[PDB]
Amino acid sequence: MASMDQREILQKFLDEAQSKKITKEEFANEFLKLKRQSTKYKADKTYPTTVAEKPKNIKKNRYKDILPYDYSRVELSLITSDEDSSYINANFIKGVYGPKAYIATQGPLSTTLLDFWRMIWEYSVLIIVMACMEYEMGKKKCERYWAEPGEMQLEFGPFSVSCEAEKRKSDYIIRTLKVKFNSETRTIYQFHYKNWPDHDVPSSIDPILELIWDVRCYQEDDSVPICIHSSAGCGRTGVICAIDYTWMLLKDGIIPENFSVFSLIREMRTQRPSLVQTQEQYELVYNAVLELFKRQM
Amino acid sequence: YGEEYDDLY
Repeated sequence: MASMDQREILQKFLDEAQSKKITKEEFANEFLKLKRQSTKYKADKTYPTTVAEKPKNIKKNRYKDILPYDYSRVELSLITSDEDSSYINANFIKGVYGPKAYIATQGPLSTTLLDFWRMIWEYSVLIIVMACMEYEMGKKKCERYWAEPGEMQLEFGPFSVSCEAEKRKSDYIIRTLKVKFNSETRTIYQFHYKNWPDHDVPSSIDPILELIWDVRCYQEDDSVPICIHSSAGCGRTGVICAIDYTWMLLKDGIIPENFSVFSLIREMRTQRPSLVQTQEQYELVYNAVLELFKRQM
Repeated sequence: YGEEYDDLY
């Protein structure tokens, strides 16, 4: 009944932050609860992945253990090939004000480059954020779906992608793409993040903040979904949403008196599986959110 | 390709 002001709520958060950064295995135990909730959701078959488990879709899933929930999967309606199904390993992640703020998805496969672009198109996606390298752990983790300077135009079904510009920056690149489809030409902005903040090194978290701030300089609102992907579309994909989300609350003076990263992630994992893969990412989210709050003083 | 994103990677 007696509401407290934003700042004060940040101070409550900051005050705690101190002891928590100490509380033994606090983060470990915290994250261990996330896995638990998932295990219970899978035991009760609460969130079906039937569509993604159909035979014809197996070739469209990069990892067998990462399957999009049915009720929150991005359905592909745009038909261009007598062989275009509706499936795609991706989910809608709700935003601070409503559904479809994000499209957490995997790195497209050679066999899903078409479906990828259908999606981006059908939902007028303006921003695409790639949070990974094409090559990691000695192997390929994402297929080429964008176009690079002086490289003409790659073709996926009826889509034409050419790279008009490519503003390289500190830790990421901004490819200004032009996609053609049935006489229509749209501009998509891809934010390729090759590096990843250093778990315990507070200084290394700044680059990731720069990205979202940059990303948000291109699309302040939530009119259209923001596509965010990694190899699997769970871990790093999940770190970006949460921080952007939290940041969105902070940018509008609406951080719930009882805000917590654990709860924000808990809720996100109900929309997309394995969102925020490990303890390290969990902690990164927490540390990054903390840095933001400190910056509000 | 399908090979556990969790199983290490």
